[PDB]
Amino acid sequence: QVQLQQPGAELVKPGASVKLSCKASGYTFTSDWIHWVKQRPGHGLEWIGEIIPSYGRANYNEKIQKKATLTADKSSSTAFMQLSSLTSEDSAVYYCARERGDGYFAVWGAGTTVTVSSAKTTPPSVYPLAPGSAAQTNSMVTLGCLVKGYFPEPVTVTWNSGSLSSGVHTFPAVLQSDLYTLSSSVTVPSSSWPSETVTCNVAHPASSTKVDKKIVPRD
Amino acid sequence: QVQLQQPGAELVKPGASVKLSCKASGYTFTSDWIHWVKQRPGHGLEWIGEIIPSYGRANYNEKIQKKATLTADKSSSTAFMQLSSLTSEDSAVYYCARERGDGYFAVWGAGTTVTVSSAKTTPPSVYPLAPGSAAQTNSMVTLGCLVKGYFPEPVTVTWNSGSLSSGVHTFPAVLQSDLYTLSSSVTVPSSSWPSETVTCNVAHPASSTKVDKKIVPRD
Amino acid sequence: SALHWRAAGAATVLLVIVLLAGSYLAVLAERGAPGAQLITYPRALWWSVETATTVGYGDLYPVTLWGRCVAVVVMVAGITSFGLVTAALATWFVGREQERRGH
Amino acid sequence: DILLTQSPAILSVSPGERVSFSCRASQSIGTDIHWYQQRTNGSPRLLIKYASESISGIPSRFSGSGSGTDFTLSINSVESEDIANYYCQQSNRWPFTFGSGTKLEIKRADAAPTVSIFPPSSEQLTSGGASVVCFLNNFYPKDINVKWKIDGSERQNGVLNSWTDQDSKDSTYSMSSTLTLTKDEYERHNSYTCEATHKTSTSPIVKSFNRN
Ligand SMILES: CCCCCCCCCO
Repeated sequence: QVQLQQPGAELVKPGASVKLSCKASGYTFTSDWIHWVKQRPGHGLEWIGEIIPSYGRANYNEKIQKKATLTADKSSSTAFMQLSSLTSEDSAVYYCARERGDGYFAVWGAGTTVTVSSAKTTPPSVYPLAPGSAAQTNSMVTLGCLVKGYFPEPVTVTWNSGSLSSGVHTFPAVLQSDLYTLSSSVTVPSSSWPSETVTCNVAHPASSTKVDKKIVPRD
Repeated sequence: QVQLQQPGAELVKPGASVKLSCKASGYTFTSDWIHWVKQRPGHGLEWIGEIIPSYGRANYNEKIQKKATLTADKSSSTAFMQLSSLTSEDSAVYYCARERGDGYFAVWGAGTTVTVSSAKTTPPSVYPLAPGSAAQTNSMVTLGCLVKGYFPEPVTVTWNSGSLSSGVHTFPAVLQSDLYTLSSSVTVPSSSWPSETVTCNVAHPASSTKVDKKIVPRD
Repeated sequence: SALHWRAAGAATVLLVIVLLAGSYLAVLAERGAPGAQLITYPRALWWSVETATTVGYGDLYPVTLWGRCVAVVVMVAGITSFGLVTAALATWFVGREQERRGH
Repeated sequence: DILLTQSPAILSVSPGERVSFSCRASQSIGTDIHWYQQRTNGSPRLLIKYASESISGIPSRFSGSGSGTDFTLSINSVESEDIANYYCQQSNRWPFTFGSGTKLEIKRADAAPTVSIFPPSSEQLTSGGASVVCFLNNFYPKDINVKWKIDGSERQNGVLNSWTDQDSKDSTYSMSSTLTLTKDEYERHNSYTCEATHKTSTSPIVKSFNRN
């Protein structure tokens, strides 16, 4: 089971602050340390700090401006990271990781995408992408779904609730007018569609929404 | 007496495996370690691993892909190296060496030439090389023997069972049509031949053959 | 049985406890100090033993005030414990010799 | 603080060949180095601990070696799923630090792109919006150009492209090109075409559809 659970996203206005959470499961020892790592888009991994829940002591990276404050709730087995007075420089994915006191990060959380912006939260519009009536098909057919007008990042797109994974490409989002737009494509044997249903599932954590869109041939 | 005895050659088909042996003599101590070293043609010496027969523990070079497994038979004082799933990259001379636990290799085996190929084993044809009737001679006369159509390497050529060593050159083999060919030449005082017999001895370990060819003047 | 044997036993148990607690506390004290190496538990336990025996190879050692205070406790616990065992052995030899002399 | 240098930043290898990643520490750190793999959009994953110790669940083609200041992560016979970023991390001295990472790229055989064009959906139109989407999938090399034409005339306005990273499933690349027009604009035209030019063919691959 998932050892470290982190919320998918957090939108923060410049100057404001936010509290990230990391819920732990599995074996828990007095020698366990919870670490936080920052990763800006396109950049590497940067160590932020660590905390030992059994004692509550935290240490921080001295090479960077201190924006975080770590705490931990022993009863709910949850570690927290308070980021304060953020700027666009603070926009990034923040991961929590567990170390058994022996130096390496055995397990990592999924990461929380933090966006520092003044813009407002906007769920995405999901449109189907079925081929036209003139499109000739071969052994395979390609379908997809258009996800546009959402903010902030990210969105998670799956096909058939995740059961359909092979032959799937989800393109990087593009920003325009304070809104993101991306597409996902899936290729299945031409013989299986529309005989076997194909649906795209779109989750947008920042707006706590998850919608489905079945892809059916154009009438 | 020879401290470490290793077979001269081993032919292995790609993908297959082979077990090399190294029989030890002389003083044997509980602190002795048997090492294996690999040397590709024209290349340097590469450490493969080591084993301590008194305990049976083996260690291997972590910088290279593990192709070997070392074992040892305390009763027959023999160390073994199992090379598995070989490719042409594994063709080379493999030496075993003995270290008394003090860091240096006091004695080395003769080495086993391992050839990884699909070709078949072929013993060599040995032809004599005597000068023609028009060849004028000086203080010395040069003779030789042609060793061709053999596979795989190597062959060991000696003159007069090794008693004749000075004035001998054995040329590097040349590969053509999956078969090797080389020549060896010997120079002796013109006055001693054919008065004193001159014979070339050719050993081809891969085919367990060793033939002799006397060099006599052309009729 | 006798007080010395009991005391030696207790000292050994006390030492093991100090070794474990010292290892845990050393790591807690040293993380946060740039350059410190006594920062993972397995090697910290090894450090506690070579400190308690006074061997001190120098492969690992504390650089902070609290890590050093922890070190002193481990040192004193080791020296005292081993010393107590020596005192127990002496008592045993003294008693046996008195018997041997018929005293 | 210990500096970990990973060079080169990008390593290109042919499928099935052995590859080695380098990590150099600014001072001697014994074997206190660990390696992580991070695929596109994924979380880091522990591969090797303490320079050469294998981890349960990690393919056997992964191994590590080295001690002191120079370390190596090697992959025997690299395959598509190995495409990812690799990082080293040290735990010898406080604080723990990470290397800058090295990306693995695979040189596979050339592949022509599969082009698919899609008309705007009814749902989108109902909102006064019309987006025509074109997919250029599973091609190699990554170099490619897309051109839009409306009723035979080239169109460059309102076009947004997006390229994926090398696919960890087949080492190919894919790209999407989206032409967004107002419902009204979309209505005053008949044919829309997407043309792809790729090294694999002197002639462009074209796909079109008529609004009617
Ligand atoms: C007897 C010495 C105890 C020292 C405890 C150190 C705790 C350090 C915490 O930061």
